[PDB]
Amino acid sequence: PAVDTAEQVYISSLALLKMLKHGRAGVPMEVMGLMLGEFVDDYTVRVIDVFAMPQSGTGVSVEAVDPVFQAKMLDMLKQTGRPEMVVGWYHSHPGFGCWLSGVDINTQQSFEALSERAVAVVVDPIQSVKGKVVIDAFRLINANMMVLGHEPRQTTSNLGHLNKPSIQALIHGLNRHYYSITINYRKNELEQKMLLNLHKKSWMEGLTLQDYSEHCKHNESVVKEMLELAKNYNKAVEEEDKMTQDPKRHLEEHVDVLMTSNIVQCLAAMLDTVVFK
Amino acid sequence: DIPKGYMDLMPFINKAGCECLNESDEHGFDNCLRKDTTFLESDCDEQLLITVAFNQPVKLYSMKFQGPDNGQGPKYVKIFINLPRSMDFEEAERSEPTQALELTEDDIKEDGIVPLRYVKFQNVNSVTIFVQSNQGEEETTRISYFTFIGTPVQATNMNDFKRVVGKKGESH
Amino acid sequence: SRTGHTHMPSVVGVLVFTQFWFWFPLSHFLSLAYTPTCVIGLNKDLKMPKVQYKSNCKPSTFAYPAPL
Amino acid sequence: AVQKVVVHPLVLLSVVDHFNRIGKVGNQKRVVGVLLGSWQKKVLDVSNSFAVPFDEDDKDDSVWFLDHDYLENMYGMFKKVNARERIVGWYHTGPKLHKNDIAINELMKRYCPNSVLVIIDVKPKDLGLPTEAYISVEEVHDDGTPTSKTFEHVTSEIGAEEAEEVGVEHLLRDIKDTTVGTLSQRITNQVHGLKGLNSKLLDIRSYLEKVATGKLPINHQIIYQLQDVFNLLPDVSLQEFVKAFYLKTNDQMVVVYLASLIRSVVALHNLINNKIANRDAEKKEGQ
Amino acid sequence: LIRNNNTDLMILKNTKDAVRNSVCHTATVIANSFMHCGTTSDQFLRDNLEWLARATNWAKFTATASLG
Ligand SMILES: [Zn+2]
Repeated sequence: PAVDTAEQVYISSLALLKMLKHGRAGVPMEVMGLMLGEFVDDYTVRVIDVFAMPQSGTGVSVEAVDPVFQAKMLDMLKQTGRPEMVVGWYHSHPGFGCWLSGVDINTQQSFEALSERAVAVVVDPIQSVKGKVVIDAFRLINANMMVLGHEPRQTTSNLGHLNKPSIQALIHGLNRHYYSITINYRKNELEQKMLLNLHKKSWMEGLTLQDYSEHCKHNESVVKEMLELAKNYNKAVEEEDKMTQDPKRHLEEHVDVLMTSNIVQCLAAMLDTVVFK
Repeated sequence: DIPKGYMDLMPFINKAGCECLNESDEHGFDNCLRKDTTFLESDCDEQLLITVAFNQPVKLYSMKFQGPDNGQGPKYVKIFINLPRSMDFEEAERSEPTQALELTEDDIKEDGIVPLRYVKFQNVNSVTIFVQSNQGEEETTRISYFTFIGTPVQATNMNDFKRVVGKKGESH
Repeated sequence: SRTGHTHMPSVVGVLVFTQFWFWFPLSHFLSLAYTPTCVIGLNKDLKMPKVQYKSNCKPSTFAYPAPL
Repeated sequence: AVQKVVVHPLVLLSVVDHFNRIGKVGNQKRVVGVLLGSWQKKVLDVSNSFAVPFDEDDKDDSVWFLDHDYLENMYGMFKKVNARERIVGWYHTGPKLHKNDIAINELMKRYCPNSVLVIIDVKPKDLGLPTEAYISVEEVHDDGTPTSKTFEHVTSEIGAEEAEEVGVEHLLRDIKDTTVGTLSQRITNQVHGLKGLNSKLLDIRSYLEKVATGKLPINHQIIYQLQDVFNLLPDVSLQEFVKAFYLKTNDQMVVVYLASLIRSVVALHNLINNKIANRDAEKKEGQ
Repeated sequence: LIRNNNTDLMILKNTKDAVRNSVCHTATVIANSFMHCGTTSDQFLRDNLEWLARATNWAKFTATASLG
């Protein structure tokens, strides 16, 4: 048997948010938790929920699982509507990359022995600057796999080569002791709307005018800067036409900003004059 | 009967969770699980609500839920799965089933096997079966046999978590 | 085909072949889109007679690529 | 009391997930849970939640079994996980209140005297926030109308820590809206603002019609706020406002006109550059 | 196609020599399949059976379908 290079760990929206929150809720200590999910068949690992684990001093190791805690919370989740498995464990690496180091391989070996499909997800919450989420999923390579003359994981689809690995992980052996399974976040149509509500602008913000004093100051400043750019532009056009750009591009961006601001505020003003009387 | 690869889900049923609401004390739940002609009777009305629980999630291919052939047999079988709480004969009459079988005498007979929509039963821990109507119309309903045919889903049985490698002191 | 009719085996094969990005084994389906460029003469009783047709173009314009 | 309740995207997604994971296996309508968060002045910050088993009879409307033992154990576990978060109320995913709500709030007031019920509407509407927050108040009414234990609104908002913005941004990057004012987007924003104003005015009119015809009692607070709104309506026919409006409209349109002239000159310059490039190419090709 | 099977196996021999990965192994299996399509001549597979042993799992599928 082999693990295809199309396997994906579909991390749900709730799981991703919980992971990032727990990472920056305990940086620069490391944090750990379980990933309740579902092994669909052989190419899918669905991480439906994640599962914080109390900080226990011994970093993140096998002794940091606290069997009483996990058992009791799994029972309680079962009776509240989560009859889910334990597909792997996530554990943050606060700022020093997304890979594994020794104890991680030992712990993931424990999880695999429990069930040989459990992934291990690593999140770097400091490097997760807004606009880039650094999460990577991993699983081990059998000692009799790369030494017996077999590639770590077969390849039947062109899917597994659309993401390039990072040198940070290469150094620690992204391809000598463990894989890298793709993520492929799974978003419903309701979660996306509920999240859009985060920055959704109110009708008030749509229909509210801009402080006229500040608007006039902005008009004046932009028109002056545009005058300077226009003098430079005259000089540039004369010089280029004589001897045979930055002024033109800056002038274009500034004209854009002035026109958008003025038209928007003027139309808002008329709309209000009609709507509120 | 049993296509290769699928096995009867008797061994994975734990009595810790099995129950059957509205059952006559004369004929108990143990009757439906012997393959003998020992039956289960309805107590008050022409309705019944069985519930079976499995140790590890299982996949259900077919059901052998059959009764006698004297007009006292299940007619409308509503199957729900994975119920957080034991339900009542009032929710059983409106809740949308995961399956809505309407048995016929052919299925009722000893050689009748009713196949379910396999896809909706890919992870089953608890099954509640509501018999809403009898084959004809009898104040008491009777069930002669009931067993599921399917496959078990590989279990990640926590509490088995142990050090398979290394010392007992590494932290990170 | 050689008469303007859409060739169902060919279209189907090319589609399933393009679906190799997801499953390599399907790449074989392109075999369905291989029409032999042939002009086969048959005699009255559907037997194959020994004859030679003549082109009107340099052989190098339509000859096999040279054996490497 | 508490004026503001800022809910978090994790709370919202958790509620959605609870509703889905129970509705899939049954049909319960409501799903009920506890909210965990922290105070800062009179500004509640709901930053987590968890389901608590619930079951009620939709006929009797006074028989329900919110499970306080489960609540306590679950809160113990989350207290171990993170301690700067104490129970700050509850939530239920029902589009409207229910008779039980006051009794459930009385139950939860054991664990938080200042309880905030956030009715997180799973169904995605297109005009309002999905959270509406309430707090229980019993007090002798000033107008002498008989007093009963009923809810009072507490302003609600959605805000996020940076650790959650990094997630929401990534999840929504596919269908995101540029965080900059493109003129089309701004005109769209104003149209949506008019949509919303119309919706709110229709709501007010429907309520006033119901009040007038008598199907509802009169709420002096609502009448106060409405007549204050009318009080605040402005006047536009006033001369020294029409003068000022014309003055600033003209100033804005001078800026617009200068912008347009600059754009025209730049466009002509680019056209000349391209015509010269093509002329050179044609001449070189000819020679 | 049998009669006019004027194929050059030297190109495939060079490709095989250049094969290192299993992607390329199955790629060359498919390439031989194409090159011989219609031609009931499996000489490239018949004269290299050591090389048709590094394909395991979902590559033996492709090799057998290639005979097809
Ligand atoms: Zn680690």
